[PDB]
Amino acid sequence: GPPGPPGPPGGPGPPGPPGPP
Amino acid sequence: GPPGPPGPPGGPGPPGPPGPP
Amino acid sequence: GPPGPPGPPGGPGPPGPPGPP
Repeated sequence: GPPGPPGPPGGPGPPGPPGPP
Repeated sequence: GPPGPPGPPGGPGPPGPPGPP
Repeated sequence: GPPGPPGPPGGPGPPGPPGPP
């Protein structure tokens, strides 16, 4: 048969890095 | 035949931005 | 049929922690 529909989106990425001083 | 299953879940997004100074 | 395409990447991650004093 034909392929299914796309999977769902992933979750958010990792937290960003600490800010500078 | 019927459609296949939905695709697998997507992966994570990119890392977030830096924190505030 | 076969599985659908993988889902898309998630959105950007959250901001990082505040920087040091």
